[PDB]
Amino acid sequence: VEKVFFVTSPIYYVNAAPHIGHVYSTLITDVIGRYHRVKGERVFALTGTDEHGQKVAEAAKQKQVSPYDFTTAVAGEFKKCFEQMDYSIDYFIRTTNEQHKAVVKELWTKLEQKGDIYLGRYEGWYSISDESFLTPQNITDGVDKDGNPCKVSLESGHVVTWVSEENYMFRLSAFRERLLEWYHANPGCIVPEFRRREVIRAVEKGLPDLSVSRARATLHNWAIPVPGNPDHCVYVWLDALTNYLTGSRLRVDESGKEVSLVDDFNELERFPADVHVIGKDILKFHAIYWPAFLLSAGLPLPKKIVAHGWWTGNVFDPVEKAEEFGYDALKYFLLRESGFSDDGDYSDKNMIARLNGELADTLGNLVMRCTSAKINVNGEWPSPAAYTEEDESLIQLIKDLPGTADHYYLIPDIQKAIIAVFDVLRAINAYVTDMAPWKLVKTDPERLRTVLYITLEGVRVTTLLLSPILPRKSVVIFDMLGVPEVHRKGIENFEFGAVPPGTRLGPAVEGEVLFSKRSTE
Ligand code: MET
Repeated sequence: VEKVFFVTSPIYYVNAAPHIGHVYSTLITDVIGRYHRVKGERVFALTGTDEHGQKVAEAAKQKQVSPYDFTTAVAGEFKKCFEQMDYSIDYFIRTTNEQHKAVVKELWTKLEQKGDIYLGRYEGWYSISDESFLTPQNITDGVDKDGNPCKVSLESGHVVTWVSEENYMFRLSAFRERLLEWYHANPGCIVPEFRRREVIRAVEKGLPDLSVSRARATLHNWAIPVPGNPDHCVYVWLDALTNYLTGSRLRVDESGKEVSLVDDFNELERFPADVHVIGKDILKFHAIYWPAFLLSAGLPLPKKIVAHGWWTGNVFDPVEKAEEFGYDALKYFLLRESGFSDDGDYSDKNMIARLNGELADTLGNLVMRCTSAKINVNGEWPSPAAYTEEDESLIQLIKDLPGTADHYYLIPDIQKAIIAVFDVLRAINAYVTDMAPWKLVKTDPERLRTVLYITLEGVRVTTLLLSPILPRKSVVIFDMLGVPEVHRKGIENFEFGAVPPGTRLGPAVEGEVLFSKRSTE
């Protein structure tokens, strides 16, 4: 079925400034969105901030300022940071938005009408910092900031406290079998596979019911009132998850401002999300709670949840590192170095090794070679002569690359897509070295035509596929290659030979380098 490809990041708590973790999750969301745009699809990419709850309200109290002002100031910080990181996100959502609250109330009301909400009690541990309910098995002994003995979450290491409250309870226990059916019937719905196995293990053990409201005093009245009961507030996480449904129902003007909430999500053709990007820290909320809420309400479920390895004396500032090494380079590094296990070396030394090694030497040198006046004497795509077997071995690698990369982008596993494209770039370099086109200018012009054509076309296709990762630099490369705009996107242009011979290269500049090398100081 044809619809808008809907890709989301988590909405981030605004208790503190944005940092690398927030940027990384939103980068992944951005890359996925961008790849689907390049394929010619309609996309709606969504990020935002999670502004209610006890965590945020008590952070605003520490700063001695009103939650309203505090949340707006920090959300400002997020917005500015994401603008400066040069994403292409379609909307930024805030849970303090009035339309969002309307949607939270309608959803809540559906759960109640369905019979899946009753008045009960929660008596147990709670992590305010994770806004998470924990069983006694998930807490251990530790210290607080006053050095006194306390209890801490096994999940996150954060301080836990005992909560004994009359709360509205959601009948999560009744969604065990349907969730198990869903995981089993859609074995790609949670990525990577080992996190899918975790979720199934947990749900197999049994599910308790879930507190979805809290007494208003505990939350400092900084939350959404429960419809029909002003003494209770809606659980920050039920509120937070609904943002995906709210975003799917907002009409957004050119300015990026919400101008309307539609009654029915089908009108905008976004819901349910094709991909929810998250950190491992918030797996349970997205793979257990959220689909249970959707199942109760009669709403379609998401298609994929991808959980990366990060957690949503030493600092690594995203913008500070981008000014020094480059936005596109920094974004490449983050996506190249980081798998799903997240055992990443994020040092300056490794960043410089990849910039010099892969971007400068593998990609950059290749672009300069096939565009330089010394090799491409006529500043144009030449017409190839007959191909040798060695020529065709390379052409086949280039031909197969789009189908392979496409699969990786769709898992989604951006690291694997990047490695595959550089696998092909490495081969093109090896081919170029093998053919020494610098010599051929004299020896054999006809042969030089063939080699050059295959190289340009290899650089174009690899670059098209790397354009979601390197949005600005891909444009520079296409400019240099003289690739018309029509050919810079669309699945028609993954095909080998889409740019006809005779196409003229873009103009040159004296100092032009794509990625300049940096010393190993
Ligand atoms: C519905 S996503 C909510 C995520 C939460 N605000 C966090 O920062 O982990």
